[PDB]
Amino acid sequence: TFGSGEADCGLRPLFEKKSLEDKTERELLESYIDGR
Amino acid sequence: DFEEIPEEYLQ
Amino acid sequence: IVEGSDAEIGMSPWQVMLFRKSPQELLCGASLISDRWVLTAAHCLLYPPWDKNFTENDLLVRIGKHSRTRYERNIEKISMLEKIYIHPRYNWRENLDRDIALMKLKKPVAFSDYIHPVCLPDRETAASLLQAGYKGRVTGWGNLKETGQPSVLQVVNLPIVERPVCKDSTRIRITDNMFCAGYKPDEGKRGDACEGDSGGPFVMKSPFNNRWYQMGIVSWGEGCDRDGKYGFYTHVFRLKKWIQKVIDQFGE
Ligand code: NA
Ligand SMILES: [Zn+2]
Ligand SMILES: [Zn+2]
Repeated sequence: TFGSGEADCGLRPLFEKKSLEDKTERELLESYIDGR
Repeated sequence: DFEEIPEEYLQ
Repeated sequence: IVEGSDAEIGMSPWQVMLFRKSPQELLCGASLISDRWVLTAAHCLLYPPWDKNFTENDLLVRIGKHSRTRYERNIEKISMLEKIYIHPRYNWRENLDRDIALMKLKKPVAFSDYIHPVCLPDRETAASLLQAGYKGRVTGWGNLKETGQPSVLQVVNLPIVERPVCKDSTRIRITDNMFCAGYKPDEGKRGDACEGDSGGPFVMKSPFNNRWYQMGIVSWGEGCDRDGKYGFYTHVFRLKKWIQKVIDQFGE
């Protein structure tokens, strides 16, 4: 809704919330000169 | 091409 | 989406579909930011050059979809609009500068595994993620080629392009309220948004707090995936105060 979202915004019930990655996110994180 | 949606959503 | 692949279930829970009642056709894409506000590109709703001017009553918002043409019983939710707000300085006469619009829904939607909003970036996050080379993702039920429609939601991850390179790719005035993304002809990678995707989100995953933020909106382009061209998006952070205002002036 506003800054940084809504509170429970941005975390997906079937991925982040379960600690599951979707097949191409790696690609993004790697482009930010790699994230861990 | 789309499928009919439940009349109630048009009204 | 040209040269993009099918998405997964629960991949883009914020992705919305704007439907027209009659004819019942896909119009544009949008995203959910709170349980009552959807965000899209203003030209999806108003474009005088082609006599487009939709109002509440002519649209429907389908959330939780995956398939394009089917009424996914028990998975998607359909809401009506209460109000549509366009940016008062949307420039349709020249370069779609400030291509942003807010839609208030009649009643709040409940979230699920398939419905969840996306976050809106704050100054620090914009500053750290809107850099050239960083890839972002775009989704939609748009055309698959310039000239061929998908059955499922498509995705594509594109790099952000250096403003000057964006600028030298066209004769249209790029403002600071727009950014462009895509691969250089030399990168031998393709992809782009196309007709049917406008209004949808461009999100990035924050490697600091694992959250997805919507950095842009599909706005315009010169064709779909032409080598040498890039797609332009609306800069959500630069128009965020606007967003705030109408939301804390007309609801939440
Ligand atoms: Na291109
Ligand atoms: Zn468009
Ligand atoms: Zn076009």
